[PDB]
Amino acid sequence: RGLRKEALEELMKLLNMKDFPYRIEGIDISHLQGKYTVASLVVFEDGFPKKGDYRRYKIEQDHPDDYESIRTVVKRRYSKHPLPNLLFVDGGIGQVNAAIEALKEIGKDCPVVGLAKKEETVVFENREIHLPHDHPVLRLLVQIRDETHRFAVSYHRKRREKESLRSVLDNVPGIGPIRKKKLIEHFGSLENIRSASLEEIARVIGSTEIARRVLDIL
Repeated sequence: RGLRKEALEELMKLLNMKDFPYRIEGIDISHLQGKYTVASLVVFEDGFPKKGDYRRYKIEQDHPDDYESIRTVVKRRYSKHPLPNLLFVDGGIGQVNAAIEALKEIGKDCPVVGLAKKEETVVFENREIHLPHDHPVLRLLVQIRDETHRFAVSYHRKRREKESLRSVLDNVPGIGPIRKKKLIEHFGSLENIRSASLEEIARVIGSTEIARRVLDIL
């Protein structure tokens, strides 16, 4: 799954970009209360994710300040890395403008586009553009947003997956803490254990009888 060349052309036209959006970078801002904001940065090159170029930025602050976080991210990254042809920010006029002013703060300029927080409305050049549902440019920006979100959500993936696995295993009668922990450490996630054979599960815990119950509950 990538961004269709024809939709990229349509985006180009909408934003009056003179340059084809060959590199698009997108930012999610997600705050961990009392700790730091994690900014997650994705990269599309020629419409496809370039996963090796993905990065995060951490902005230490007890309370959220998404405008400062975007500013900080833009300044940190683009003082070191080349600008993309287009920057996407997951949020509305304020977040887009925060990025633009940060770029100005370091002498830089590139087009910045947003989608207003979950309200599929395009944000560009201090304006909202309200497109019909299913407009191709809307669909394309949502795909970029979905990828920024997917990358953001993956920050806590290993811990979350173990917790979700543990929650299911808590419902297997007779399992016990030691064998529950063995399964969690061995498998890591529900997706992985759901692909295992009875025999693998039985080997991990030393009981085929309990392994059958784990299969029943899965």
